[PDB]
Amino acid sequence: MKILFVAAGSPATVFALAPLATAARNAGHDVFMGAVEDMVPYIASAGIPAVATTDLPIRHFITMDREGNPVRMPETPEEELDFAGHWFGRMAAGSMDALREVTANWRPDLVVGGSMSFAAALIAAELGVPYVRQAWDTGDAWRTDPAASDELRPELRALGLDRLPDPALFVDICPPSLRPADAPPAQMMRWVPANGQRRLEPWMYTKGNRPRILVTSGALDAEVVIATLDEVAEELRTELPGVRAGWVPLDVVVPTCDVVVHHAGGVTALTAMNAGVPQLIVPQGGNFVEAGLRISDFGAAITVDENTPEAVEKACGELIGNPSYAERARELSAEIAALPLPAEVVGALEGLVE
Amino acid sequence: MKILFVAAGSPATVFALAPLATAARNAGHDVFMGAVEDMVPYIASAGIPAVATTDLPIRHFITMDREGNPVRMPETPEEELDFAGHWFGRMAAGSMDALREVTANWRPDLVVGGSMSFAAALIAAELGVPYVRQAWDTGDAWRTDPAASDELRPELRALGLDRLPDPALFVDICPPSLRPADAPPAQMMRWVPANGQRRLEPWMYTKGNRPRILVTSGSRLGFLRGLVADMAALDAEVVIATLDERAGWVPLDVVVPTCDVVVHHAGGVTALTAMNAGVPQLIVPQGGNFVEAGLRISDFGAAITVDENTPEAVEKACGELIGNPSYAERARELSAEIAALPLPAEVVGALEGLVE
Ligand SMILES: Cc1cn([C@H]2C[C@H](O)[C@@H](COP(=O)(O)OP(=O)(O)O)O2)c(=O)[nH]c1=O
Ligand SMILES: Cc1cn([C@H]2C[C@H](O)[C@@H](COP(=O)(O)OP(=O)(O)O)O2)c(=O)[nH]c1=O
Ligand SMILES: [Mg+2]
Repeated sequence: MKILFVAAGSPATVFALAPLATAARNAGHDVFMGAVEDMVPYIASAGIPAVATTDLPIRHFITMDREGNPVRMPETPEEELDFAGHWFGRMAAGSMDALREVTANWRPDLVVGGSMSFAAALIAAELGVPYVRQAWDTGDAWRTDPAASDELRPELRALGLDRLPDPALFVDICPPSLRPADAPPAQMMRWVPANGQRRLEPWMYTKGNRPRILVTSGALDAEVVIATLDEVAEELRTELPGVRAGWVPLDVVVPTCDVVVHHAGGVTALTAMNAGVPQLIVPQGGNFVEAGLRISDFGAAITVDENTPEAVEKACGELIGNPSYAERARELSAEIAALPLPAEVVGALEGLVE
Repeated sequence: MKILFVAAGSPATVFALAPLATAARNAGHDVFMGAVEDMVPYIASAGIPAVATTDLPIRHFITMDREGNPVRMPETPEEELDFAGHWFGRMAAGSMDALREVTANWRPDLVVGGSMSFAAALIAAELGVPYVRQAWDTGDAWRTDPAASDELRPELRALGLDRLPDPALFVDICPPSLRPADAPPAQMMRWVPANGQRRLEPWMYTKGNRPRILVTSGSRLGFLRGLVADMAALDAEVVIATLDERAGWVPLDVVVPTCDVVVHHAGGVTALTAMNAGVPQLIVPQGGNFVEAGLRISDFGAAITVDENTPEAVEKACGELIGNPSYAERARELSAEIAALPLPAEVVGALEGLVE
């Protein structure tokens, strides 16, 4: 069958959907994936046919409302949910023209969107085909829905709907230990890494003679490796000469790490958990703060109060030196390993149209 | 488990192995794929961790012996198999130092090589882990083995072997109607397309009103220009699939379903793409080791192989493939055979059975 996948504005949204997308293609299905023009290369380099949902940069959707007025940046977790609901909503509305043009000529039998790819809901409803929503991290996929329904109220009304429709199937990748009690029924799925890849160098997959701390933005007897965009790493290399910096495929390097330090990146969190590696979360905005708190409260992470070289250092020492954090992290890895494989989940997609 | 895949010197070899490699990764395994430095970007852009087996291009192994002395190109179909055995043999030998260094730090539990990725056989033997050979086109995977075994004598003797070791498992993608009688036992697999991708434009996945003929010469870095000039008589839309460095790289998996004929140079994976989508094909052989396998597709009735370089030969063959329904009927028959074969996902379980 023909399946349209809809990712969003960031590479993690392509990566999180890639396992199920490639699983469907491996099962003989014809698969297209959509994302903003800037994300198209990430779809293509995941080996997936790529369509642009819009030729506008995401900042257009983030920093201004449907009228063109400035959007006040969120100062709190609660403000962040409403903020995210609205701008993902705006990006979804701006995605519809391109998606109609694609689907008039290549008609999908099913549409799969990520957590906040609301254009998938709209295009499926327009076409009269099942809408599948896949969680693209361990955070609640539905957490921005109220704001998103408001943002898309015009489009939803045109479809005879009062709010965002419930999906025909919710595919969740959140380990049972981390799922909140109010989580809606899901077809569970084992997450696997499918991040951007590079030519591998030995340091990436070889464990060193000292503990290794990976730092990414998406005192201690240890080495620090910086996982960042290559474009950024060039300038970073001048200011910090003797430190590994550049895009390093996280699935490859994380098994060599004692700690993964990140900004609250959902997919980085999954990579660390999956590998059984303790993680340090340093809040840098975003709505994944809450999902990070759950990992910390489970005992497989520490979330620090302040973004400080000082506060981070103490936490790193704790994650390395107290065996419990790695213990809980391996526990989460095992929970992930016990979930239904993407190959099996393709069967649930087939069942929706047969 | 850890699984090392070994591709070769051309993009088609990466693409052919990418379905099983990604099925393995989708199943929780840690998967690395090796190939010559020039192929590393193709591995990376298939979403697979990529290691270089050598820093030399495939042209190096093709055009020179081990001492650097020039070797001529084959002139006959018979010379092709022998010549290919030797250069694949040389490339395998030149891959061993890089593979030894990778596997000392990332030790695979299992090694998967394509049809003529002989370094996979060699490294698996060195490591004492199972070696799996996966056919990377519908041609006989073993067709260059005698010549490769001669080329690899020193390496094989070092391992206490007289010839290339048999795989622990052979994984075949050749549909039944095209398998020769002498074919060995195999775990069958449904081939799926996994070619390089680009941003799609409507013309790639929308067919027009008139028939559509795709022309290609493959993905290895003239004769394309003549093929299009032949098409000029027929009332057909012509699409040219070629390297970027319409005209350009167009993902074959996407556009072939909109075509009525695929015209190509005798490339194994292009043939598979056409057959898989049920599309008749015109094979215009430009050397290589797939020639006779293309003839099988010809003999079955799902293609025509143009005997030689003749003006209007391509044109008349195209006309016959468009207006005689039998070619597409046979092509759809091959498509159905492929679709009945075990999924890459099922094949991962057979790989697992080799180490579990
Ligand atoms: C920076 C970087 C990211 N990645 C991948 C890992 C994750 O799949 C993804 C990051 O997603 P995520 O952690 O959600 O961060 P953000 O959305 O803020 O970018 O990118 C690498 O593989 N290597 C790298 O060097
Ligand atoms: C030139 C070109 C190649 N390809 C892909 C299709 C096949 O998987 C592969 C060609 O492989 P193949 O036909 O075996 O020929 P060769 O070994 O000479 O490259 O490259 C495209 O998808 N689009 C293109 O425009
Ligand atoms: Mg409103």
